[PDB]
Amino acid sequence: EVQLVESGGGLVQPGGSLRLSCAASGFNLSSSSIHWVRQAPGKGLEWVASIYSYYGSTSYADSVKGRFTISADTSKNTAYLQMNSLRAEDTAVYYCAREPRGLDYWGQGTLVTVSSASTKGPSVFPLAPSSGGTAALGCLVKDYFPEPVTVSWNSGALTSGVHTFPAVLQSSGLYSLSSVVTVPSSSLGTQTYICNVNHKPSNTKVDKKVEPK
Amino acid sequence: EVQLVESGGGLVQPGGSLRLSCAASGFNLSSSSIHWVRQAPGKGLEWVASIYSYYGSTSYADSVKGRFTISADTSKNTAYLQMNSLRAEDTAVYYCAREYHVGLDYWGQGTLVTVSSASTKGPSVFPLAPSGTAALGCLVKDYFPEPVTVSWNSGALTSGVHTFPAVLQSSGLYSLSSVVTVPSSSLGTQTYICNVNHKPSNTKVDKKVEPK
Amino acid sequence: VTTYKLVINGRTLSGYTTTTAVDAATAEKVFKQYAYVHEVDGEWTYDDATKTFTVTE
Amino acid sequence: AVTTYKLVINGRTLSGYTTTTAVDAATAEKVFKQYAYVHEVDGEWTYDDATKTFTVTE
Amino acid sequence: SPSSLSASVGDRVTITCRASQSVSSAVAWYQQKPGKAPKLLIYSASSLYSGVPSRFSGSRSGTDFTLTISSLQPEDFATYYCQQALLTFGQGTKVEIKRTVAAPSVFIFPPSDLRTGTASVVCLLNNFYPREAKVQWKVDNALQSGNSQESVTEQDSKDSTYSLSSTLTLSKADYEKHKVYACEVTHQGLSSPVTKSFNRGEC
Amino acid sequence: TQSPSSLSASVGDRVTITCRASQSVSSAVAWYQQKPGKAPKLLIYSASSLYSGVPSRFSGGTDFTLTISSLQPEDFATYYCQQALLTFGQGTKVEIKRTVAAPSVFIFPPSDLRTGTASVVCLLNNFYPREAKVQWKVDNALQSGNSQESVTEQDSKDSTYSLSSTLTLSKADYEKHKVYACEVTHQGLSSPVTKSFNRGEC
Repeated sequence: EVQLVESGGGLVQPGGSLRLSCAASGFNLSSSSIHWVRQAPGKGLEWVASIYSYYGSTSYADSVKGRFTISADTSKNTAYLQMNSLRAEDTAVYYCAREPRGLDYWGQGTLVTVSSASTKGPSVFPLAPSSGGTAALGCLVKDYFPEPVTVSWNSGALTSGVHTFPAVLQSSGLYSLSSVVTVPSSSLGTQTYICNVNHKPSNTKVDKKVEPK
Repeated sequence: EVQLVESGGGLVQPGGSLRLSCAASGFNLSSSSIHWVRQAPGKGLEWVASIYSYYGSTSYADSVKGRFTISADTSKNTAYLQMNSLRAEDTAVYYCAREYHVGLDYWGQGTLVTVSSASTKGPSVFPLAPSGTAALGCLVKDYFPEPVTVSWNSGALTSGVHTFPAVLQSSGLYSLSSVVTVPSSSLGTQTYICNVNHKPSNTKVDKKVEPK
Repeated sequence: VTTYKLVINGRTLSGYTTTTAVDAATAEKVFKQYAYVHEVDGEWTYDDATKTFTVTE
Repeated sequence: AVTTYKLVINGRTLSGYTTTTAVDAATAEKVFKQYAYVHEVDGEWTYDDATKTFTVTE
Repeated sequence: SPSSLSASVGDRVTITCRASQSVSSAVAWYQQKPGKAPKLLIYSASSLYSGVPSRFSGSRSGTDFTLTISSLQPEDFATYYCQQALLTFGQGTKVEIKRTVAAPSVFIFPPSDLRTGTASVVCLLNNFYPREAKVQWKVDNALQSGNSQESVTEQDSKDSTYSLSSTLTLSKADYEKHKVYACEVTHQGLSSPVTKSFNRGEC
Repeated sequence: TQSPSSLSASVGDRVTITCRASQSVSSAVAWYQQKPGKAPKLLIYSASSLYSGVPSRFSGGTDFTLTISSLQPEDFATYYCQQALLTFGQGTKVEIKRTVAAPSVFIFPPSDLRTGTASVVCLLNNFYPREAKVQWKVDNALQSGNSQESVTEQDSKDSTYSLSSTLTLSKADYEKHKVYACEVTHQGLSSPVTKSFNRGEC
């Protein structure tokens, strides 16, 4: 198989520096060029750089020239992207990818978050539901940084009707998202509904049981 | 009265440079701080820099720090914004404004700044032939930079006229449409001519449009 | 600095969170307000060999 | 630094004047001509170099 | 990108502006109308500017700062901006005037720029409310996307309608391969999706 | 960072996505398919040459084409083009066409009052099409600024959309008013539906 394993993402302040790695396996990147492509939440793809180690050629996206540097380590079969003078616009998920001759293979992606706000575990607040017909309920995952946080219900026992929404950045600088479930309201009197929340950056794991008014 | 008249806009190549002027009138810029605010086609306001002439303090927006420099010429009551290392993110209408000593009291007219490789180019005009109510217009395509202005019969016909916002093409030039809703009984009798004005390229054209 | 840990076992909330701080006493006020706003009020117990606070109901 | 030429247009349906810069009038010739061709203007061209202005008449 | 909202004359509207930090009272509010320069309405959160009417109010309640129009008037349909902390601008909010729904009238124009190398097809959606309209392109009853760019007008001053210009542009080569060109439009005010069509070349 | 263009299509329809680079890029145009969040997948390389594992039904001057002969359920995804300096096209997302569905509104009073701010949530559950307008009112005074929205990907089961909207305000201001309501506009709603609550369990 051909695999590309990325690392070196995470947090850093505006103007700070961060070095990503993309370790190649199954081939030798001297026969290959490796590309880096990023993407901000909900928007399109943007190529940022290219290196052809066997021709010593480098290329950088205009909005990146003079601040990033792409390297390749023969001995370890690893390409790097040394990012510096980082700005709040660089916050994206970065993919390393390999290229009569297309990017056939893509890495896992690694999240990069530039901002002053430091890491913070989420807060969980119940959205209490109203015998009966249809009942709605959820948990508000608020004031956490950086992304991501992932929500499950009854450790995956409840899946039908559940809608976990994308997080949104607030004026504060922290994220918040919602996860809800629509169930029959005849269940609320007896059945328990538990919101499971996971935040590895702060290694927070939480269960919030939600009960009616 | 208090007036602020800007100048120095126009074209520039990627990496090129352009220096704006905002001549102040009705006051002394030592009494006030001068700010520069821009606005991209269809988007919101963005502060970029400010100068406080009587305490010489400076501030620049992060997306502008290190590339722009704001100055003030006491004697001419004029502030400048020397923009360099310009990139496609800078293409906006730039406003000079006064804050008299909080709040920005008076604003200049605004001035077009367009960074891009494409050179200045006069527009071409193509007829949109009509056919109750009948529609017709003219497609003003492949012009650079903005703006171009369209009237009909030199403004004699205004009801039913819709001049649409320009759109950027893949080539890098703009194109827009101007249409009119008319009685189709008029087609046989009345003439309809599309008036087009592009100052950057000193082009003014009239195209007569009659049905298919 | 180093990182402290709060183990929380209340009626409705159960889990563990973290944060960094210079002294435990500073991570105490952070962990405390976290409890107050989540309506967790119980017996606090600190463990310094593990740097972990514990609120139990 | 180069020069600016000018084409005045007096056709049946199209009438006006446009611009462009160029090294030679002859380059400013191919410039204005295709502009005409694409607008379906076919007529008697007349050039004046003291004004750097072409004129196509229909 | 500006936010939008809808309100009729007489409605109460309160625009909020919040900044991550303490902006004391130094919050200014602006009004911008199409084409014209911005205009200052409120300064330092609550203090009114000279010439600003009766119905304009600014408040502070926490780190929260609000702009309120007590009774919206015909003149007031326009985009409003705030200013906070390094002075910063809020996104801005455009107040449109609410209006009964109006179906568009669709017009299709074949291209006349075939000597240019590219063929451009124009379909006109004229005077509809609300703004949201879906125009999709079909060529030989094959739905198309990418090849097209849209453009919308400001809300009309009298009848408060919207219309839309959409241009499908193709290389003459590809244009001279197909026969059927149509723009199908979906609108809330459309019982049925309307399709306007023509056959290439005189047909 | 620009959100992709959209289109709607049912199984069996023919779709031709176009991509344009400013100049002559020979044959070096590649086409990709991306499903939400996850990494892209290469379909075409050198303009026309199909890649291994891509079904038959995929086919590819300055105008370049990707064509699906007969849309299948699997093909609902965002498609990208590329120019080989390498730059990526805007992208186009294939949506699944579905009959109109009105949302179901739920309003949740705030529970985070001990936090300094008060957050009210309005729930738009399972509606089609995507376009939905949520409006906020406090004492029947419409609100703006205090609110943020978030939308789900199209469901694979019933091809639904849902939407969460959160009105956040300082507790000081929250306890000055009594009526909090979210008015919802949807094509499939004859009437704008208003869900509301009165402060203090009224």
